[PDB]
Amino acid sequence: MFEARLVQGSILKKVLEALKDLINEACWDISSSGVNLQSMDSSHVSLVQLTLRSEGFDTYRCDRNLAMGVNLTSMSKILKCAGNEDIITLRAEDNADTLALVFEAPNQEKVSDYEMKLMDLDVEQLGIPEQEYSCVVKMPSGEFARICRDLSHIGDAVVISCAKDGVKFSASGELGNGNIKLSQTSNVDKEEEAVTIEMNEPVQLTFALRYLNFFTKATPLSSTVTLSMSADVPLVVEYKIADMGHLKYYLAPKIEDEEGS
Amino acid sequence: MFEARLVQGSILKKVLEALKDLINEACWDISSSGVNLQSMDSSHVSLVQLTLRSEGFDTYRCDRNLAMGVNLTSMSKILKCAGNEDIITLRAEDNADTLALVFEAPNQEKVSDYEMKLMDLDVEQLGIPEQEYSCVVKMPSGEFARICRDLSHIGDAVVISCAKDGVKFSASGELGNGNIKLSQTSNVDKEEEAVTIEMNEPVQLTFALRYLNFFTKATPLSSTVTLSMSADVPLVVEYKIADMGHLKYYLAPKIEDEEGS
Amino acid sequence: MFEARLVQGSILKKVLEALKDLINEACWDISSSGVNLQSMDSSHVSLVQLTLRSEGFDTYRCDRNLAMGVNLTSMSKILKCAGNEDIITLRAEDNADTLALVFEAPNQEKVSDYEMKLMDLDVEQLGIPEQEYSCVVKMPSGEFARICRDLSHIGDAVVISCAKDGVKFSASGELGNGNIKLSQTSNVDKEEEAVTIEMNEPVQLTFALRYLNFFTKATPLSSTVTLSMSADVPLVVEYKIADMGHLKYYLAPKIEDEEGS
Amino acid sequence: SSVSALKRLERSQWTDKMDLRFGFERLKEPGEKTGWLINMHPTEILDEDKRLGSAVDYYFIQDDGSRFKVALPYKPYFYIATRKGCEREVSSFLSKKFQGKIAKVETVPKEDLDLPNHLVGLKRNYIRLSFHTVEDLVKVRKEISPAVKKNREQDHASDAYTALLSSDQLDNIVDMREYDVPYHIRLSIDLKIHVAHWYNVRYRGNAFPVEITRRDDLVERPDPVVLAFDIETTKLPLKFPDAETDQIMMISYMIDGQGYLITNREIVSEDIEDFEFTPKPEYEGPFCVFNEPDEAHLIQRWFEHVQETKPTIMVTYNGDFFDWPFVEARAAVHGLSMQQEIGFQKDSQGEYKAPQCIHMDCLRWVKRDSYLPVGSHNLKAAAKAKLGYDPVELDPEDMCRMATEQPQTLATYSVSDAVATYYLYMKYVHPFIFALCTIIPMEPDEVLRKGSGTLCEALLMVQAFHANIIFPNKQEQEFNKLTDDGHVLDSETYVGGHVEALESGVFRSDIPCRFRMNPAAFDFLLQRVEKTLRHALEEEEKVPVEQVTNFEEVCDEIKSKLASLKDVPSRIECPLIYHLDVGAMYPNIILTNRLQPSAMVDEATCAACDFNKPGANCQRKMAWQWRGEFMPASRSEYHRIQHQLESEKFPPLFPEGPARAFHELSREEQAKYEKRRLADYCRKAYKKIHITKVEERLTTICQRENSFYVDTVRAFRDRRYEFKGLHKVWKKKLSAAVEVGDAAEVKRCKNMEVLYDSLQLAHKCILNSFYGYVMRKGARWYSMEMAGIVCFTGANIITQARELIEQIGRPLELDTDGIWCVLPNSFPENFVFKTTNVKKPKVTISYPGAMLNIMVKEGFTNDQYQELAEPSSLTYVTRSENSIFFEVDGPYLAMILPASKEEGKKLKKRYAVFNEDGSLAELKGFEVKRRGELQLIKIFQSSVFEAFLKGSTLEEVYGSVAKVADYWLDVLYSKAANMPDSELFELISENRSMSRKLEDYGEQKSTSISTAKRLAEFLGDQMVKDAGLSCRYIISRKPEGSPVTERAIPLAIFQAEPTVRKHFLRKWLKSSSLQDFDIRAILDWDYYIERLGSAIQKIITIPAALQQVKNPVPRVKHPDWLHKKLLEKNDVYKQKKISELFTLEGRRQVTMA
DNA sequence: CAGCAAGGTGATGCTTTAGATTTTTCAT
DNA sequence: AGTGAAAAATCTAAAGCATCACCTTGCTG
Ligand code: SF4
Ligand SMILES: [Mg+2]
Repeated sequence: MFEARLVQGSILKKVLEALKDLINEACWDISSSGVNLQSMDSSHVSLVQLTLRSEGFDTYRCDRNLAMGVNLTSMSKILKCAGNEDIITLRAEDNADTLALVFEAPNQEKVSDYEMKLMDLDVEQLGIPEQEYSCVVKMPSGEFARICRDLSHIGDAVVISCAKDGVKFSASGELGNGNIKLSQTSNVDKEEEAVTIEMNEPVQLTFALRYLNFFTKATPLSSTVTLSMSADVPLVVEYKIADMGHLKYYLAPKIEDEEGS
Repeated sequence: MFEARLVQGSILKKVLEALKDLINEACWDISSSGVNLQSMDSSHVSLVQLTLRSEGFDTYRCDRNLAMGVNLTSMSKILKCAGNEDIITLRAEDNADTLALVFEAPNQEKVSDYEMKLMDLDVEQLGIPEQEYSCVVKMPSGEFARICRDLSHIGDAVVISCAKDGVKFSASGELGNGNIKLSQTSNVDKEEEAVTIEMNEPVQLTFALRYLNFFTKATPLSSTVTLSMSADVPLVVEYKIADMGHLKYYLAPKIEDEEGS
Repeated sequence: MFEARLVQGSILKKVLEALKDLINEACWDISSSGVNLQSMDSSHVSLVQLTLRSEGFDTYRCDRNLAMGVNLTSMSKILKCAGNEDIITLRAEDNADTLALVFEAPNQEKVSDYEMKLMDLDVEQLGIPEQEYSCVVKMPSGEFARICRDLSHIGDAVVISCAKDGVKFSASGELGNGNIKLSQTSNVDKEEEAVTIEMNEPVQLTFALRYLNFFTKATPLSSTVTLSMSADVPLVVEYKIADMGHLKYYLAPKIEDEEGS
Repeated sequence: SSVSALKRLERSQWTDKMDLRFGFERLKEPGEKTGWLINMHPTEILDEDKRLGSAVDYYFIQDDGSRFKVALPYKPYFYIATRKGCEREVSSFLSKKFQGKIAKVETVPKEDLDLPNHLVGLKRNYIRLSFHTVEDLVKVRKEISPAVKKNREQDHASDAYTALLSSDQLDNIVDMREYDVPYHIRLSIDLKIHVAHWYNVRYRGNAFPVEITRRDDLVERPDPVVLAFDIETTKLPLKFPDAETDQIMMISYMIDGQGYLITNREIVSEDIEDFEFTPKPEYEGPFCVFNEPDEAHLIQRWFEHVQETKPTIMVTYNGDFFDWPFVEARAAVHGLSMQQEIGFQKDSQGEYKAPQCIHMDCLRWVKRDSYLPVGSHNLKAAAKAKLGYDPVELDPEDMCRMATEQPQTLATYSVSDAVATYYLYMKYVHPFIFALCTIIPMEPDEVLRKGSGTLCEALLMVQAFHANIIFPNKQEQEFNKLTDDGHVLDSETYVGGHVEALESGVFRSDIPCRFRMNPAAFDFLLQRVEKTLRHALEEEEKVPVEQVTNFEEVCDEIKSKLASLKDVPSRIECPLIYHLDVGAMYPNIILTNRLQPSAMVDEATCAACDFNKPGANCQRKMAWQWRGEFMPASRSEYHRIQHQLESEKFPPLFPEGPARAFHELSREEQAKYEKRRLADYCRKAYKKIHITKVEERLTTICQRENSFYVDTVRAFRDRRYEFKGLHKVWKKKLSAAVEVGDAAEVKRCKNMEVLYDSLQLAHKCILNSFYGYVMRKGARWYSMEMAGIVCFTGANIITQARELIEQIGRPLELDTDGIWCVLPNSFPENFVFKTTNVKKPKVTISYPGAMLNIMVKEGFTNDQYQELAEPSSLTYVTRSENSIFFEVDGPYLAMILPASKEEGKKLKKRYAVFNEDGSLAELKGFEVKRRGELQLIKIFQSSVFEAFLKGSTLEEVYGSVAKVADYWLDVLYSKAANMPDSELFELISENRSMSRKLEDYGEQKSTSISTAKRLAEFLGDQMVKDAGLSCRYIISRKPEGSPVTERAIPLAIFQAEPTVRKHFLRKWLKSSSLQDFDIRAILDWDYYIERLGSAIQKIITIPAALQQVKNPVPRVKHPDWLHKKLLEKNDVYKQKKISELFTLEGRRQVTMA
């Protein structure tokens, strides 16, 4: 048992559908704040943070801060019952190692259990540094994806520059260099289209085009991506799930030996 | 000289989509009462028969109980051609060796005609009487697909157990299991969402749910499916397709032994 | 200095999407008349002609003729970034070694500058005779795409008949010959969904379906596609563009010799 | 033109004076002399008219120890094909066009192989073109070859056009052949001279040519003067030895068991003395020591030593690659030309031969033809395996340490490799090759260096000239081939033997295994065993049934055994391992079936043979599976696009070259470009371009050819068995002689004994090389149809034996040589027979062997077989033969089968079978040791095999395997806690060989290229520039995310100063946040764990899972398909059908319409 | 005037495959 | 501790297919 209660299950299946590629196996932490997971990819270079608060859910039941060793690939094959509006129920786990997954249709007439055993996954612990970042680019994620997917298949590396007149995505690769620039939006009020760049000093960061291709595969989960950077620090990619969840991409900065400048 | 007219060709499209990947060769047989599908599947584990009766065709005419043996692995490509609402005229002959299909546009602009080649066959036929079944359940087809096809991935075999409380689906596999519980509904207003069960005695049958994954793809035929079963007898999956006829899946269970201890 | 604006980006997206899968190179011809791309594909049995007249662009001017032979697969790979509503622009020099493409959003915020390495190859202008075609037929693009994808499954070639009544597709194969007949649908006020024929004398020509399945990749380019055919004359797919110029797909009809007849 | 003749005559005088200073006195005095031929070389010798003319100088040894030579001149020649009624004109034209270059042109008939109606008496009239000399031969051949090539093309085109419509004068030449045959090959074929025979050379005066004749009655073989030189250079570590800077410090050689070592003083600090080394009493040599201040005096001492010894045979390890070029360059530094003192010369083939001496390479023998594993064909492993002692070995990288401080170790190593190659030569290789060239007509240089295809070529050369058969020329790889369906080809073959392993596990005589058993086959056995034993007595022993007394007793004993076995038709019983190896199916099938490549006709070509009566008796039909990969481009589309490519011109190969039309490009480049454009033409018009087709085809084998191939293999295996019986009787004589203890007769008997062993081994090896000749291309008698027919008929026999052992047990392993089976012990295999014959009183016939013999006699005996009886009246008798003899092996103690990791695909020739006494018996094609392989899995795998035989049941033997597996996983999961670092470091090295500078691969990234770049950035570029280096490396783990190529760190980073090593590993690690520099941590431990895991999956766990036994080791995972089959097998809820579980309505089948 | 079902469309896992690449296998 | 070339087998990225979720739109309560 002990599956977190929420009237909708669109996010609960789509976050795992997006996370299923970068991370094969991970561990889930339940605490009084809510559900959390810090995970590393296969090559152990990038960090993925998912925080979904219990107060961001409907209502909360728990027994203790507990770490659960559930895999993320084969387990993300039973979540296609829970559509965009299916209801979960939550209750404390007494003594069994099995975690269930109950799915309730909106008709409230058919339930379905999903009993999964637990295997021990040992995950390392660390403290992610936090600091004031030079530039944060907040911009809608659908066009971010449809530009990244079309500048990433021609090249292999990307260089981002934070500038007042425009942030530049240099696509360094074999076929050729191409780049996009984004100024400040001043004539659009609606948040679903406008781009803003809260920036203080210019900086250049280098990253992999495949990594930015796979990172932005969670587009239907969110609506606006923010990219946060400072002087040669890892990129922090924020997606916000309404006002109840946040996911962070924390890939390490692959700056070469003074190749940028 | 066989002619079968059909104003709603989508149901013929859907029945011949629903059993393309099941069987190899089509052992149809036409008669005055209707057209029957006495086809033996290649894997030789289950049986399926379609019965298209004369009260659903716009114009139905036969001469005798002629057997048709066209290949069916070559069939759900001609029946992927017409639109969702064309007029289907399926024709055959007593002496000519070419099946004919004629699809008429609803607004009469896109008429299509298909010929065919013929060949003999040699495969057994099963005979099942009309025996009374213990537990009969009425299920909406969409929910039936939602449970069947999505337990087909967690599990390889399914346990259909009927007791006094209700019908349950206990499907197990290589990673975990799924225990679907059903609750009675009585204050229902419309029959496509109504689940009512005829009880005789508690039963329990184990099935290869992979074959039910083949089987459940007939969901968009009839909004209501009836599942009837007893002990040590092929379960029937019956689709009553809009007063056109009915489609029956006789699937053979697997005998129960005391392998628990 | 070459600066070309165009408010709609859809048509100058779809033209090279259709040219992408069939041709792996290009020979751009920027003249005072406009823009031309007269190219051969890998098979050297067909011709492609992209014509974009000068007056279709809102602002377009030239000072001399240029023949710059960049490949075409790379261009259609890089130009997929923007949408079908984005305002496009090409910027070049009189002796540019690398041209630039600007994609400005409707709100004039998402602005691009995409560039690629350029090479040169054999640039030739073959004869393009506008001979009086015997049969010229105009069909909606969706219906023609559906019928070509339809007949691609049955066989690998379609024979087309032009008559007084209309057009007759036919495709033979091991699934049996399937023929589709369309008459003039001049009973509707919408010419986009209607079909129109003009007719001189009946001919019967069979065409190869991999090349038609590559021709009709430009599904969204036009509301109606017209194609013209004559006895031993190459099929001319005249993709009509309402904004500027047109696209021409020339194919030499395949007729088998007396090696088997 | 005169300068070339002057150079050739100077070369001839140099060779003659070299021969006179090596004691080979050219026979000029008249009279008789006895001799024993040792070598053969062509050398131009002037005739009586002071005119240029080629000759070959045979070298003869005499038993008294004095050599000589004899020159014989003859006219080099080939044959050409002429049109009918066009013999005189072409001869007259070519004689008038090259007066002074053609000695004699005339016609001579030779029977060909392909001519229609040829088996009635008509013969093909060829024409000889004989010249004065071999360079005239080369000039005329290169003058005529393009002419005859274009003539063949134009007459093929004209004939094709005429047949399609109906249904430098040089117009009569058709095809010139035997052009690449050497001169001395042609002489040894014509005048019938081989090597290793005794001849009575006669030479009266100088006017008459020398007269030679075989004298084989002197069967004793004299000893030629042999010499085994090997070298060593001043090699600095981690470097290819330089051919210029390095120079010899130490060589040794063995003159007929007498040792001589030559050493320098400027390298060796103190002098060394004579010594004796004896690991086995048969190997010995006293090593005379020569010491000289300078290396010029070293090479002069060797030169004058071999001048005063005159060694006809010299033998070496890797002579043509390392020894001779190095000593030649090193002597050319000091101004002593190698083409003036010893004789050997740089030839056009990259090889080295002397006009008078023999240059031998034991490596090429032990690699090509000793049938030893490819992983250990070096000299040290051959000394360990063949000669059976451990040779003295030393690391070449640190040879300078004991160049001064322990010169005795260096001297021992040099003399040990010298004595090893010498004794390995004289024991096996020397009598083997001389027995080979008793029937092979060439010097030991070529026949040692050629492949088995050329040896079988020489055999068919000899007997084809004997049978008056003109040779076929080597085939032409004719591109743009189209089959009946009209498609272009990429690669086409026959089908090989489908070598499988139908089930896997552990099978021993003590272990009671399952037997699922069909009683019907034993009903046949009960009703047929009398005929089985009758056939076994009348055919295997070739003894009629009237000469046995206890026949009924043993027959009823077999009846009782078979009935007692039959009474329980399903058993758990202890088997015996029974190896049904008929033994080289292919020669036996050619014998039974009479496959001749001359006619081997198909339809519309069989009608030529004029004795094809309606009672078709010569029509041998057999089936085989042709496989081919083709593009879908039919005749019409390919025809269209080839005209399309014909329409324009082509880019010239030369820079700024002129435009060339379609008719003057080379066929290879035009085929390459045509394939390149057709690939990406059909890539976008057919959705598929690589389509395989494996069809069934029937081909007919003519049964009345002149049949040189089947005759050679038949009479040749006949002489094999004759020499085997002669070896048996002479080995009995040898045992008697060594029991008696005499001196000279035991020596003569041992000489004849090793003669007969070398004969029979040569015969056997070339019998199982007749299949290697016909299997692949590069052969004149190359037919695809022999390979297909013989391979599929061998597969057919072996699979019928498989299915007829399946009903009487659990056959075990299926091969293209012979089945391995396990049988119930209730089958009889041996007994004591009582026969009326006094000389042979007992008969031991294995009953399963007898029943397989009788069923192959019933099924696959040639009843269509024909034979000549009298040639003039075309008397063809119809006979029947079957030599397919399933000789069987005794009950073997143990056998282990491995299994693959893929569904459908099954392993090719992998198993292991053990010897009854407790040792090992046989491996095949298996991963015990291989070049470029990690050393951990080899020692693990041998340890598992050798720690195996203890156990009582399947669970017990799998537990004993799990014992050593658990030991190895315990010592490998401990991260090498208490085990030596040097042993592990040598144990986990992986070596890859690179050459050809850096431009061979172009622009690509492999592990060898990555290590080449790693050494390029290590210290310099010159260590990557020089070719022929084997780089050693280990896969690391710390740069995670990079592909497998980037993480292959070499081992030169492990052989430097530690601080700069730390700098290099920080450079190659792309980070500097670490502080430790442990060697054990950087190693990719899990990579080696999963490699050992894949090995033990192939060897143990998956073979266990195909049996009904528990999983052997739980410490390793399993493939997902294996895990799901294991979980699906053990469920009682698995399958219930509908036909037998519920009643079917009846039988009905669909009709027309 | 909006709710809902039907049709069209683009993204995606999966399987097939085509070209490069690697070890074998015999040729000198 | 040769090389040298074919080649059958093996590895990896590109393309074809049917499927799944979503966007758009017309008919009706
Ligand atoms: S099969 Fe008989 S008739 Fe035909 S070629 Fe051979 S021997 Fe002559
Ligand atoms: Mg050597």
